[PDB]
Amino acid sequence: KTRKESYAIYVYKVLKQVHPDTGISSKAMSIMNSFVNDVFERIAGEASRLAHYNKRSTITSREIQTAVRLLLPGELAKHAVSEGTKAVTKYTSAK
Amino acid sequence: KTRKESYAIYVYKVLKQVHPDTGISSKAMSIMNSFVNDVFERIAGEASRLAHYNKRSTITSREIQTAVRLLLPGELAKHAVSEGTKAVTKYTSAK
Amino acid sequence: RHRKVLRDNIQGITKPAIRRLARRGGVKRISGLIYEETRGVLKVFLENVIRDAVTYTEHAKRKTVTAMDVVYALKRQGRTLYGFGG
Amino acid sequence: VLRDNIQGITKPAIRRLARRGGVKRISGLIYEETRGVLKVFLENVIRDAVTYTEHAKRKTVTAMDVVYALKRQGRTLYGFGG
Amino acid sequence: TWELSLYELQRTPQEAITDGLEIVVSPRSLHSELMCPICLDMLKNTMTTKECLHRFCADCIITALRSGNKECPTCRKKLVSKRSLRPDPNFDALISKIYPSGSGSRSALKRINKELSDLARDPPAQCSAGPVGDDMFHWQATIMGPNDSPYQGGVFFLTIHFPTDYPFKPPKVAFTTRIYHPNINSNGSICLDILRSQWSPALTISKVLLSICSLLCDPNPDDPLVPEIARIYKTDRDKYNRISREWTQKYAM
Amino acid sequence: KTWELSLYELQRTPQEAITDGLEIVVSPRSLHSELMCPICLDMLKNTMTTKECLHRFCADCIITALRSGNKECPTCRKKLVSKRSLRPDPNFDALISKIYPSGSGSRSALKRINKELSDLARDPPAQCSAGPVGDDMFHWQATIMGPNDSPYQGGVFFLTIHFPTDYPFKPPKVAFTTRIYHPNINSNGSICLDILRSQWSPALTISKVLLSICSLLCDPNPDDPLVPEIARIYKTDRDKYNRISREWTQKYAM
Amino acid sequence: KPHRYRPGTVALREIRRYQKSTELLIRKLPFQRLVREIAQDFKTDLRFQSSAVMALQEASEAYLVALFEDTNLCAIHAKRVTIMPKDIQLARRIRGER
Amino acid sequence: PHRYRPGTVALREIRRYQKSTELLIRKLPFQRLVREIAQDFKTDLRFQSSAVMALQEASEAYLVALFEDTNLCAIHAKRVTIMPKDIQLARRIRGER
Amino acid sequence: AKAKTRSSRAGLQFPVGRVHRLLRKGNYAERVGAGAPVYLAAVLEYLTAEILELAGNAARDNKKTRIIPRHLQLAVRNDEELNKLLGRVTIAQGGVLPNIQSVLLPK
Amino acid sequence: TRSSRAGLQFPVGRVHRLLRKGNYAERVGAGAPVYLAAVLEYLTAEILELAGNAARDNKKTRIIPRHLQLAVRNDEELNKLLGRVTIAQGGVLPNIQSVLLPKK
Amino acid sequence: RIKITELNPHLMCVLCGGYFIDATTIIECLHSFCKTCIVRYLETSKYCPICDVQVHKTRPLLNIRSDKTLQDIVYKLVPGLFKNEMKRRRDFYAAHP
Amino acid sequence: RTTRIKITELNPHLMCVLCGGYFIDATTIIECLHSFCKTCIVRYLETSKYCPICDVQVHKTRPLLNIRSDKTLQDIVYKLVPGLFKNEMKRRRDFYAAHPSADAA
DNA sequence: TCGGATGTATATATCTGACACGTGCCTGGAGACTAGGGAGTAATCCCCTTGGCGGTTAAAACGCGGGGGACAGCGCGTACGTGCGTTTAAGCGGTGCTAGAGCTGTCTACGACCAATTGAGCGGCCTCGGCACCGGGATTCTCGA
DNA sequence: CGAGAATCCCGGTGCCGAGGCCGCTCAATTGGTCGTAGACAGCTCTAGCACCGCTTAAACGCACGTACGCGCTGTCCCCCGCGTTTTAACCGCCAAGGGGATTACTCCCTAGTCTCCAGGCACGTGTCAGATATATACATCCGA
Ligand SMILES: [Zn+2]
Ligand SMILES: [Zn+2]
Ligand SMILES: [Zn+2]
Ligand SMILES: [Zn+2]
Ligand SMILES: [Zn+2]
Ligand SMILES: [Zn+2]
Ligand SMILES: [Zn+2]
Ligand SMILES: [Zn+2]
Repeated sequence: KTRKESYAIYVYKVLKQVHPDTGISSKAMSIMNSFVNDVFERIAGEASRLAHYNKRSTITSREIQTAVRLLLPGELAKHAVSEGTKAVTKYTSAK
Repeated sequence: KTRKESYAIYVYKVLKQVHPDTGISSKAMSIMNSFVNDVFERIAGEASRLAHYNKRSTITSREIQTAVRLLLPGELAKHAVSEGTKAVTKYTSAK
Repeated sequence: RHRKVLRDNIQGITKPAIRRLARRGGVKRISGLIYEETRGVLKVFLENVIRDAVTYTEHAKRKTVTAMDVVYALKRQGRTLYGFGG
Repeated sequence: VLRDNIQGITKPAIRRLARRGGVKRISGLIYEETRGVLKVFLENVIRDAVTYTEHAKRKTVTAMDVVYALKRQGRTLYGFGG
Repeated sequence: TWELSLYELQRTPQEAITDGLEIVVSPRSLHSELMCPICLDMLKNTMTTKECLHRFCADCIITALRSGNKECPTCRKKLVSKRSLRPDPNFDALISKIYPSGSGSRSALKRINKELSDLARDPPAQCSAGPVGDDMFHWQATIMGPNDSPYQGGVFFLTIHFPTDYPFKPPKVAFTTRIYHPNINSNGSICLDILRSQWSPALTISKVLLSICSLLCDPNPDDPLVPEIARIYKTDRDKYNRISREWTQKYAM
Repeated sequence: KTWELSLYELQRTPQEAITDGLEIVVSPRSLHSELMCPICLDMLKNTMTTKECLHRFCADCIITALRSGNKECPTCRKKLVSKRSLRPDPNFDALISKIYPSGSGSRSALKRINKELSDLARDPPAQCSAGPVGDDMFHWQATIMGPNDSPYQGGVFFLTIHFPTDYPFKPPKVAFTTRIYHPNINSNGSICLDILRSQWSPALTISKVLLSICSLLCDPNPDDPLVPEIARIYKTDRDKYNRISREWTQKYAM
Repeated sequence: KPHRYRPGTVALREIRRYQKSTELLIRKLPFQRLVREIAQDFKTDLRFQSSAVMALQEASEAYLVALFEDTNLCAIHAKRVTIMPKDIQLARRIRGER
Repeated sequence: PHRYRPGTVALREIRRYQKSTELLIRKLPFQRLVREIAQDFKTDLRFQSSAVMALQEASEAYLVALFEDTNLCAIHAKRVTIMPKDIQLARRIRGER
Repeated sequence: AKAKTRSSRAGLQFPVGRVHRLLRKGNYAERVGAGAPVYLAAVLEYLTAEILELAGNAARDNKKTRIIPRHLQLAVRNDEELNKLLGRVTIAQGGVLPNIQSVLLPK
Repeated sequence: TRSSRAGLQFPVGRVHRLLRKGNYAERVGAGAPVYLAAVLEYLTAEILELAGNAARDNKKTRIIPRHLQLAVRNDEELNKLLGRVTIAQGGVLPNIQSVLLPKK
Repeated sequence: RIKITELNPHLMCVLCGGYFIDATTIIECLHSFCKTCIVRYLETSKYCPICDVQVHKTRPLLNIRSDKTLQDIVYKLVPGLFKNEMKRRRDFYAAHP
Repeated sequence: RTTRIKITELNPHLMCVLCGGYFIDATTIIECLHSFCKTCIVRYLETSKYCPICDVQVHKTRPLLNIRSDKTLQDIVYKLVPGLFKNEMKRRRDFYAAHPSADAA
């Protein structure tokens, strides 16, 4: 059948978290999916270029953070870095 | 020192090919270098995305050619393609 | 063994259609020389996009241009499109 | 802390830029506007440049940082590297 | 700048009152300090603007930024999103401490009545407004001509219609009294930026009427409704004052 | 479309080649316009042909024409983005080599001036003239009279022509020094002619310029005039201009 | 005798009408024919996915509307309420397409 | 005495500065401006001469590119003098605000 | 040995392991840190939430309990930062912002 | 060398090495760096040619960045290729609008 | 009527250990301090003395603003605080030029 | 000065490779600058999309988009070859001398 | 100055289908592990950024006469909007035909990879000629009559 | 026509950066095993293409007319040009030393790999969100 992966269930979970009594259309679902994919490619790309610029062969959380600082504008970047740091810290603690 | 390299000698050679009695300054040479590197990264990048889009893990001369067809506009593409198809032919006449 | 050559379909884009697009664009009054210009611009845009798309198609050794080819073509022109994949 | 320095972009300099841009007559409220635009531009570039400098853990802003910033901003610059 | 003064450099701390002291409070005391300028009621889920430190209710400021300009409702400064704000725990906890009752509904009608009380308690200068009868959405206003402007003792009548999405949409304010003015229509329509484009959800009828009086004091010949009047006001000044005083002594007095 | 063969074309018989060894006589002006470079006014050399319009030029000529000026065809104004929009034509080179074995490796810029001078003296345009004041060929004096059916009918108008160093890649500076009351003709001497400013092509000659001015005298262009005072003079319209220009210019010429 | 709006009301009504809608404006089949006509110069006997044509139309109409906004701005900038080819050409020029 | 018509020597200035390739903005105060702006991101910064030169090249290029579009916006409104609204329109269509 | 997901340990919803895999086999680098996937997943999840929130608001405004592309468009094009982020992005079936110039308004 | 075997001046080997790193793909074709170096050599040749002519027109023998700018901006294809590219010490093409020319 | 012994920490400065004298809050965290307190505090550390959140990258003074809305509450709640402050201020400025 | 040369020496530059005769209504493919008779190359491009001589692809889909009427060349072959124009015109007149349809051809 | 003809905002019955959740399933993610190695980090050579005389002079400021141009007012005129009648074809679906995308198993030619090893290419030194510099004078646009 | 700069042109000269040689380091070349991606014939079936009468929405055509593009024009005014005066960028350049480059080296961290298994997707199914439509009431535009 060749299953094709997607971010549907995840963005759905997020939707239930932020808005428990709202729904989502298939079109808007695909749009959100394409969005997350695009941002992923952007951040990962900039992080890759960051690793290559400094003669490094490893993309750490630092490259990702810097990439987010470069891509996302203003408060969006601030909250993004905040959530990222929170997540990597909570992950670091809980083995 | 770390032996910082460039496309200096090659650009100079081609310059003396197209114009025997014509020189070039340092700044202009650096600019030509930046051009070569830019076009390199662009073609190689588009070729990489090409290979990735078709689930193929190899960048052959085909991906490069298609990348050129996508990047270089008009006649600039055509001739270039020829100059490619020519070269890769001669390389297969002595290998 | 089936061929068909299409001609003068640029006139398919009608005057009231361009008018509607202009309305959505926020235009109150429209000149007469606007429509042909619009047809030309649309023709060029489609020329470029479809050219790149077909390039992607031929690179994939396919005789059918898919939606992803259009998406890639638009993306490489700096016009990313959500809602069709990618 | 540095001074205002936005007035460093003097009137005849902006006039020169307009001349090279092909401008015959210049208004009076053009200069301040130009200073503002240039301020925003330089802010946007230097921000990313300093970001690149910090990620490299350097206290000195290199030319390559500027080049990378401009390139990712969509204004590739030849004659410095990259 | 932030250069400390001669006293600030050696300022002595004020010791906190440790002894048991009870302080009687009133709803009119910390009224203006704890009132959301949008809904004109007690603060709830206090959100504070980062750039100007202005307190709003969460629902109020969100609905304001979603259904209007991206400015601060109080000082009109750039406010691109809720991320340009920050929740205020200390403030909200203070309010919930002093006022255990809390807040209620945030209907448009409730805020209209809040404006009614806000007018009855402290009336504006040479301005007034009140309901025509039982309906609270159909108001009538009265604006007396200011001293400086050539409309002395005019006492002009106005009509006010509140929309359902008040205050997130400006109320239809028009004139019922004939007045010779470049910014005022021959029917009664008013050319005021805060009544159309630059409306703020933190504005009240009082501030609007005051803006109209200020408009009478200094007309705006830039973008008028009646062109010839503006032309007369720009070219001459005697004819403008004369005709204005005539229309004032005929259609107003 | 536009390639559908007609009744004759669908069954036309081949024109058999003359195989018997007979010689052909050709004067050095027989294949002139067919083998002449529109730019340097001389025989073709290293022939380049435009892909869009099939127009022949010299290599260096058309390349330099592209680099310095509009990116269009000097002959038919059709656009070509660069030197890649034209392919080399070895056939013309071979034909020329067989017919005229004299490439003459010396072109521009005085030579084109002289050739254009011969082309000027051979057959001048309608009621016009142009020729160097002295020994210097870069400074010409052109005499243009009054064309028939025009408010300037009758009289004489002298003007000076300054040929640039990079001529004909840059338009010649034409200055009208006879004080004529014309919309596009400034009182100082400058002429607001589009083909002499931005719409200049290396395939243009002094003949075509003076002819353009000759046609300009009859029907001027009030769209972009040099002086705004005459803009209303043609709003009179064509009734008060024949009594104001024929008494200020024609009366000061004839 | 009959009822006629002043020339300007219906236009604004249309503007309010279509700025709220999201569905495509250009007819489907003619646009498809245009797409295939333009495509027949790159590859013979081309087959098109419906989603591909739809994507092309979405991007096309989006582009045209976006251009119409800037064009309108150019028209208003010259103290006019009517869009003219000069406006479109200026927009294209500044955007860096012409 | 000796005078020139308003718009002549200005045009000559256009023709003169379009031929040249040297930088226009004064170097030192521009550098001072750069160092002034950079202090809001990282304290005590050092700059390569090539970095400041790059910033100046990019800045002058950006401004001289903007002034063209501005000039076009001025001519489009049947004017020969550039105005703030022309810059605003230019940057608007450019897609910056 | 009682296995748990990396997303659960990071307190996220977006798949950490999947992001890590995509980074590895996405031709971005020879090696990738252990903080990169959790950080990236965190950022993606945050942006997702931030968009879905405003989209839910715009959906509530139109009296609809299901977010459509129009709501996403209304959410993004009003948020200046989100708009700058998706400036070169065209949202399908999203339409445009209702905006009429003051000059075109009736006299 | 592979450059000599392909009749190229640009380094096929260096291009191949650069394609190996930089994280473009897993494995790289054997004819790919030849083709790429060929394209780079072509573009370099074209630009250096046009700029050489530009240098000739300016009575110079050494090519300055100004000549590169003149060469690039006078070619619609090259200009499109370098649309978002700023050439240092290149200046702008001479251009004065028609309505700016002196009148009256 | 409520005991003031409970409303203290909402009006207590954690730098001087007293009531807010000319309140000044940090933008990024809304944590309130005294002006005379927090101005000379940020002469060393560019971080918050409570939540340890970075006030600003280089210049923290750009991210602090005077909270008159809060200071008014402090003055209206605490009996004879404004009078005391004014009295001490005048008494100090009495023996100085 | 007057030069004279054998016409057979000039024939290879004036003859069509498709019909073996002189160029009539010369038409040139532009991707390689190759000339043929109009009818010859038009009929040929319905059988092949590549050049008859150098096998270079005329066009990827529609070859007719890359052919142009070469007037100057036709003028050359009309001036060099004596009485060719008169003969061709005679053919055109004699053909429509019995067929009354479509004059402009 | 205002009430009636348009058509937009609004309300609610009602059938339709796509959103949404349950399920068997299968593969990708998790867990325990070793060891090569990129990266951390203290150490150290030394390039290049930074400060600051003071002395110059071209460049930047300030001011003033005034001429070209921004801009508000007005009017001849036509191009475009509004609305209804005629007419073109888009949109509908019903559906058979099959091109060709998609997946699978098999055979096999491609390229990374370790290794041996020599020159291609960069850091670096030096004579020299392109070119910036320089000043007398050719001369060509400009402004007034 | 004629005065007056001001760009261009021409012969001379001081200067430094372009170009060629050379020491030599290290990366490209030569050559062979082998895991494996890629070529490819083979095969299931989704989905694109042609078909084709029909209700009708919509494009089209056209007459009437008024808001609006456009040329014309008088008047306030604001940049232009230019001499004088004020100001600091520019330059030579020795000198303190931050700090970027490079190097020697211990080691934490991630690729690599076999296994267990549940998170994730394709599939199936019931119904509520919303499209739908008759039907209100409503805000809004405009002439006698
Ligand atoms: Zn509130
Ligand atoms: Zn505020
Ligand atoms: Zn041509
Ligand atoms: Zn020639
Ligand atoms: Zn804090
Ligand atoms: Zn304190
Ligand atoms: Zn033939
Ligand atoms: Zn051929």
